[PDB]
Amino acid sequence: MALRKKNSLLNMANSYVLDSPQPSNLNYFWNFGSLLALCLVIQLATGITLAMHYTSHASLAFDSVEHIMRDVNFGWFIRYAHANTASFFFICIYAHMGRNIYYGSYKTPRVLPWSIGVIIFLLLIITAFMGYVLVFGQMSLWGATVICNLVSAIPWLGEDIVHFLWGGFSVGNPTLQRFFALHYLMPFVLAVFALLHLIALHTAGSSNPLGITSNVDKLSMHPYYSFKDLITVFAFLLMFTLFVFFSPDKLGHPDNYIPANPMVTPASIVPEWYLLPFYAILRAIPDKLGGVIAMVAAILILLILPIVDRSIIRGNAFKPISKLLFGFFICNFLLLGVLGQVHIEPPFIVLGQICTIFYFSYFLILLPMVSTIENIFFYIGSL
Amino acid sequence: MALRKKNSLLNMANSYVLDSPQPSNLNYFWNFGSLLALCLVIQLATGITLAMHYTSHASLAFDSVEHIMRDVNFGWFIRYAHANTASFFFICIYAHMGRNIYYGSYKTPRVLPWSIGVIIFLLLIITAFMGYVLVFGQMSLWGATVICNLVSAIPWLGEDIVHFLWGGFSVGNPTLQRFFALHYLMPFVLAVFALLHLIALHTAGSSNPLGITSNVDKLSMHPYYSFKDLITVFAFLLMFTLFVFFSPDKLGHPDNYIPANPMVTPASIVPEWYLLPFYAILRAIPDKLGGVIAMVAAILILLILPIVDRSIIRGNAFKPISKLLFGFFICNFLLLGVLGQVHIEPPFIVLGQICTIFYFSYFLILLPMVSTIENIFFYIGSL
Amino acid sequence: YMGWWGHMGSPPQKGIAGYTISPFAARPFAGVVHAAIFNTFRRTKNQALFVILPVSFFYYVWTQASEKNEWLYTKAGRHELAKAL
Amino acid sequence: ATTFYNVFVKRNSAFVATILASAFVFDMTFETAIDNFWDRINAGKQWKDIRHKY
Amino acid sequence: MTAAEHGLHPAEYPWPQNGMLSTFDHASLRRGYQVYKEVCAACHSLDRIAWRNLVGVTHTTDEAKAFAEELEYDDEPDDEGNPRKRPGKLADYIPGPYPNEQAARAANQGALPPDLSLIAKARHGGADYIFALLTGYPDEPPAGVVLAPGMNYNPYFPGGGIGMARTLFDGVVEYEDGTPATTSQMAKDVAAFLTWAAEPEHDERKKLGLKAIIVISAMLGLSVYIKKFKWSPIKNRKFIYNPP
Amino acid sequence: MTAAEHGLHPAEYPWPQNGMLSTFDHASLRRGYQVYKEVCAACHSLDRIAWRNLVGVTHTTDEAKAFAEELEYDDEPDDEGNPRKRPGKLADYIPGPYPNEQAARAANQGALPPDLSLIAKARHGGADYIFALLTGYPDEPPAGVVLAPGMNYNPYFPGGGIGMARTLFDGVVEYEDGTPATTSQMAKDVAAFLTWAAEPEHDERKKLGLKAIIVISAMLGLSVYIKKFKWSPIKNRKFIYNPP
Ligand code: HEC
Ligand code: HEC
Ligand code: HEM
Ligand code: HEM
Ligand code: HEM
Ligand code: HEM
Ligand SMILES: CCCCCC[C@H]1C(=O)O[C@H](C)[C@H](NC(=O)c2cccc(NC=O)c2O)C(=O)O[C@@H](C)[C@@H]1OC(=O)CC(C)C
Ligand SMILES: O=C1C(O)=C([C@H]2CC[C@@H](c3ccc(Cl)cc3)CC2)C(=O)c2ccccc21
Repeated sequence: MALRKKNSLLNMANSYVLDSPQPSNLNYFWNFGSLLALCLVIQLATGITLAMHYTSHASLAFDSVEHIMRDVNFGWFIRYAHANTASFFFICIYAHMGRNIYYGSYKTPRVLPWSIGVIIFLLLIITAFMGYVLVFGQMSLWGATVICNLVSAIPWLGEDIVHFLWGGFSVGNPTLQRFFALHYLMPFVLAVFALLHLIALHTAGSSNPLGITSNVDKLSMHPYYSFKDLITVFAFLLMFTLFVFFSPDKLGHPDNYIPANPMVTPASIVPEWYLLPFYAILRAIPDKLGGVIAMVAAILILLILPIVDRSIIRGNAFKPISKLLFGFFICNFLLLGVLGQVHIEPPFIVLGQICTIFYFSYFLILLPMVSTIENIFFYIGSL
Repeated sequence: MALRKKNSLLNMANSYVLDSPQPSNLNYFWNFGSLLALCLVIQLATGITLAMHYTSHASLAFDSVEHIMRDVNFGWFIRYAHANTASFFFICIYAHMGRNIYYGSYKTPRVLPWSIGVIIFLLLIITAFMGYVLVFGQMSLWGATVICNLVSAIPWLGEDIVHFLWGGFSVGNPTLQRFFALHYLMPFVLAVFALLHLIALHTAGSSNPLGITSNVDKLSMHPYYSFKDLITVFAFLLMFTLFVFFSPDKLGHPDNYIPANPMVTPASIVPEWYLLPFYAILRAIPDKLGGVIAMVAAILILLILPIVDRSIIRGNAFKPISKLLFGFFICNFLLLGVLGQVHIEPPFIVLGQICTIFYFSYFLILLPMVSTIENIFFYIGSL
Repeated sequence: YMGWWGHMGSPPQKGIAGYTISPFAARPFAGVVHAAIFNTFRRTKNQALFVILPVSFFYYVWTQASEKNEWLYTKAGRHELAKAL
Repeated sequence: ATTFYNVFVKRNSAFVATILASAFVFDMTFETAIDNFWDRINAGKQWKDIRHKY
Repeated sequence: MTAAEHGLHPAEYPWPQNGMLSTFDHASLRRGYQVYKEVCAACHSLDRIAWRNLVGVTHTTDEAKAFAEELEYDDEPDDEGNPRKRPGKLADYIPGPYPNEQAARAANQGALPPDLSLIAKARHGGADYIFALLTGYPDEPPAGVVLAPGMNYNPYFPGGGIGMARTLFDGVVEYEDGTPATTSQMAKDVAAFLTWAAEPEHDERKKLGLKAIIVISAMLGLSVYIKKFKWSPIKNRKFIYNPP
Repeated sequence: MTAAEHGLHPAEYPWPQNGMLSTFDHASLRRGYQVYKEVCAACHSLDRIAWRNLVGVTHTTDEAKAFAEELEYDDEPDDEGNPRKRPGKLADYIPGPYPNEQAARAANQGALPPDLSLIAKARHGGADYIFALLTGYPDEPPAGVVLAPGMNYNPYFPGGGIGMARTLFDGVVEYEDGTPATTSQMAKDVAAFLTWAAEPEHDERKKLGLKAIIVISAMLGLSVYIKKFKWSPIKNRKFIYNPP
């Protein structure tokens, strides 16, 4: 028996990256999983490297980031790589969640990797945010204020929790140092959860774009998907290179190159491109608690897809009506993204509310209804 | 079938902490594994907490540790708990490696967990050391100088490596910030390796104090060893409490409460109690490269126990001669520890050399010889 | 639900003969021109409406909203803005 | 052509040695080639081009 | 918002550094430093730039040492522990006009002139915004604009009313290379210089990106050949089914 | 090493705080502060102690506010950005006698008087070392000792020659509680005060440790009962073997 199978440690690696039996027909949207793995590796490498140069003290943090840009050899690269990969991480993770929603990867028997995934998505948001704050530019400080005040929504104890998370009466040095600690930590927690959702997936194996069983026709993970994943690694690095080397600040907010001034917040508050959809959700709802609940619920509601999709068929390849509904849902999520960065003015206030209702009605109304009707259309239509 | 067995994630936990079949006769020396796990958990909790308060910049590091002691609520506890648990971690890890050497846990089929363990031991040394440096007291700065110069032993490139590790011409701010990054990181790497050596062990199962197979008589990890491990948890916490609350500085060096002054090295240089054995080894050897090699070899030589123990019998319970040899080896390792902290003076210079030779001769001469002779004595003696 | 090599959990297969040739024996880019043009056109045409319909609708909606917003903050749009607030 | 396969490709030791020696040559020549190219497209712009005045 | 509140968006000027393979024009950088030194440095600091940063960009080692050596910086105290000054060295930072924010505001009718080391990255538009702003003071404010006291009308600045007056006028600087110092020329030079200040790695970054684009393109092409090659057995697989 | 080179090891004095359940004597801390303030503060800083740290340890809020308010500390610059001083507040740190190391050395014939905030933790012996040192200057150096210039013989200090002269003499302080201010009394008080300075959490720490020792003892006792209880089926297991 082959060493790779005999030896307990190798056997675990083997089962994940070499002999792992995968469906033979996964398309390029199955490549985001490995890109997110690559982003996670880049982020750890550049992140730990920035941590060797960055100073968490509020009096020095912004300056240490300038020192990284200016004085550290290749510091510019490491910094921009870290910042840009955080954007690519979100492109890839929305792509990956997109793929999963379109192909019904959330349905049995994969509800567990899906649900662990939803937590990875929340942790990524908190990691990337905590990392945003470490620059301690204007947006950084204000972002900190808002995120740490989302717990004020929680009644009674809320206000005290806020002060406890700031370690002060305002965002200041204490907050910045604890964000550094946690921003360093959170990615390792995220890598644990990323691993766990794979372990949960390993019981069912990957879904495939047809949504049928692949038990009839499996391919070893290597060499087929190893070499397939290189294509996207290099395509990703091409896009990475164009941002990192040619336009490192395209995805950034100018205001973060202003040091944090707790006395003013910029007139143009617009968070990271990837938080924009939920930020528009938060703006839409005119209640404090309401706004917060809705924003969190916009992520947590993904947890109910396993229930509300009533289809007897896995995924959307074969469901014209569901594909159209999914197209409108995705475009609405992009519209929310767009509305996140306009000014809070007519007519976009009402529009943002309509998009927020449409976002939630996909999970609560439309998906359950459409999936029910298409079940019936398949049965009647094929008699 | 029970959920704990059905569900893939629970099944992995189950296999480690609940259904794991253990020999029924493990004695209290099998408890160090879980104490090291508890130390590792304490260190992560207190460590991440100190990281929320500590500032890695050399101009602020020592002062941030004083701020932790003085201003942070319970900062004194968190700091002393972190510092003292680092000492307890080494008591437990020497105890654990002691147990393994005495009961022949390094022999087949457990050479892999043993060898991974030897790497955990090296990582612990590097972790705890990098952690020592972060205080940036007098011993911290000198410690940093010494360890980064162990690479100066490596010829040619060696000296350039030293500069690269320091990020400067001397230990200074750059060094301290990079030690902070790596000291935060190293424990997570160490928890991976700790996990891996358990996964490697899970093929053979725990050894037992008789060194016979336990396949005949197994006991579930819980409740039996869970409750057995609580006794040592509470005994450990009693010892922890006596140090942390009553004598928090007994295990420390006063000189680390002097801020780092690169112009002067304390006349009384003596490292952490746990590095003392290898420090005495380094002092013993007069050559630069010799001294370094010997010191590293004192750890790496444990890797050859699987080869040089020629016994047909696993462990020392039944080998009077081996037990005596092991007693002298352990006492010699403690003598090296003691000689690590006397002044470099007659007659301890010669004594330290003799102890160093005895340390190595255990692995290279005595163990192979004694183990051979006892094989013969068992066979002849029982005929 | 999925096993491993040897016991993958396929319903028993019988009567399928599968043939392939060596990667070295095959032209990896055989018929690439045909595929790149005709096959991609086929696949694009078949999926086009699923992209075009929501993109065109939400681009229309955005366009209308952005044009109204622009107009409200002109001098001509003073009165309509005063009503909106 | 068989000969070239037999020498540089058949043994993996030889193939990897050839790839790393080619990477060495490529790395050195690519650096030099881009340096010259970069200087030609940004001619008269860079410090090396105005340095002579001082 | 109204156009006023946003500021007019600056024109996109064809800077030498726009373009994937284009460096800064270093001659322009040098000229722009001279504008900073002789106009802007009166009010604006450039705190993140050290003398050494000009070396081999705009100035030789010797010219930059000469600039540093003209200034006095805080030394370590003498042997009696009395404070001392020393002449500047290349590692010293270019010193600001004002000791603190309050002194800056006092000299500027309450307004604080920002540090310019990062201003090209800190404003939408970057170089174009700086050039548009410096050159964009109309002789007369558009009829109907009421400026707050000590504000000057500049359409590019959000709100329209900027605390910085027009400062570039034809021949306020005498360039050492004989270039006609027109308002536009000085604004272009100083805008370029400030953009360099914000992103000094720019030149290296784009060159390494060029090398990366080439290598990564080739690797992407090859990776696709290799993927297709390895996958061809699966793509080319054919089945014959005989129902049993 | 020679005894000389090590220093004589200090006697173990029975401090009030020695003993697992013993706090500092706060009356002694207060007296010791008065010794620090009137003798040691001439040369030694206590930089890590703020006025607020004395509050509810040695002094009331009001007394410590009075001590802070007597001093001037650097304020934020005024509105013209000119430097200002303010009266001290409780969050301010007790200020040092010297502006820097060099000024400290200048006043002390080259020797640097260390900061005393940590000195009780920074020397083997702690309180005992401070008490032994302050009281341990013999009238005459042991015959044969050659002191370096500006050194004083003190056996407790390693090397024997300390740059600090004897400073406590009967009645250099007049205690406000009427305690006779003998050399030994002042040394004990100031040693206690400095030990508090080094570890101000001492009192809380030992109290929580007492609670922890009690809880952890009980849990250890119970955990052993529970372990024995759960293991009793295995310990009590009996076998009957009938060879087949
Ligand atoms: C004597 C005063 C003074 C001079 C000379 C001066 N500035 Fe300013 N500048 C200011 C003040 C005050 C502001 C702040 C205006 C405000 O925020 O209202 C400012 C603002 C700016 C801003 C940013 C405006 C913004 O978007 O916040 C830039 C860019 C700028 N100056 C560049 C320059 C350049 C380039 C020069 C000369 C080449 C220059 N300044 C000369 C006083 C001056
Ligand atoms: C006018 C000077 C002066 C006065 C008054 C003074 N000291 Fe010192 N002290 C020094 C100098 C100088 C040293 C450094 C001696 C050396 O390192 O050679 C020193 C050293 C010490 C040391 C540590 C010696 C060591 O181990 O490094 C302690 C503790 C100390 N002083 C405490 C006190 C206390 C307590 C008082 C008064 C209650 C006091 N000093 C009064 C000048 C003074
Ligand atoms: C750090 C982030 C993540 C990484 C590195 C990661 C990685 C992967 C990988 C490698 C796979 C298997 C290959 C693939 O299908 O692409 C996978 C599958 C999956 N991931 Fe993720 N993932 C991450 C985040 C998420 C998130 C946020 C979700 C869900 C919200 C998710 C849900 C899933 C699901 C459901 C599958 C099974 C899909 C299937 O193969 O049909 N993952 N992931
Ligand atoms: C998922 C993994 C990670 C994500 C998504 C992430 C995201 C980010 C983001 C968005 C920033 C703001 C960057 C900027 O605009 O400058 C940042 C900064 C930072 N990150 Fe991370 N990060 C990750 C992992 C890590 C890790 C593992 C470390 C290890 C310490 C780290 C260290 C830092 C540091 C030191 C900064 C501040 C310096 C800077 O802004 O560049 N990051 N991170
Ligand atoms: C972070 C440090 C470590 C932790 C948390 C850890 C934990 C454990 C645990 C829980 C076990 C199983 C129960 C036990 O026998 O005590 C174990 C077994 C073992 N450990 Fe460790 N260990 C660590 C370090 C080491 C080191 C440094 C070595 C070897 C040099 C080592 C070698 C072994 C071996 C050989 C076994 C199998 C012994 C047997 O049960 O017979 N471990 N360890
Ligand atoms: C095996 C795990 C660890 C060991 C053995 C270890 C050991 C140590 C040691 C010996 C020190 C010197 C303590 C002192 O004398 O003050 C220290 C300091 C420190 N450790 Fe750790 N540590 C561990 C894990 C961690 C982790 C996970 C963090 C997370 C950041 C951390 C953060 C710190 C910090 C911030 C300091 C400096 C502040 C201080 O000295 O207390 N440690 N560590
Ligand atoms: C929770 C899911 C992840 C699985 C790992 C969790 C831990 C785990 O496996 O626990 C077990 C309880 C294990 N003890 C034993 O095997 C054991 C076996 C025989 C006898 C005794 N005692 C005798 O009287 C034992 O104590 C233990 O202490 O090992 C820790 C180190 C593990 O943590 C890790 O590796 C991760 C990290 C925290 C180090
Ligand atoms: O007002 C906001 C705001 O609302 C967010 C938002 C958007 C995304 C939110 C979020 C989305 C999803 C989850 Cl699961 C949790 C939080 C977090 C807060 C920001 O990031 C921000 C940054 C800088 C200045 C202001 C702001």
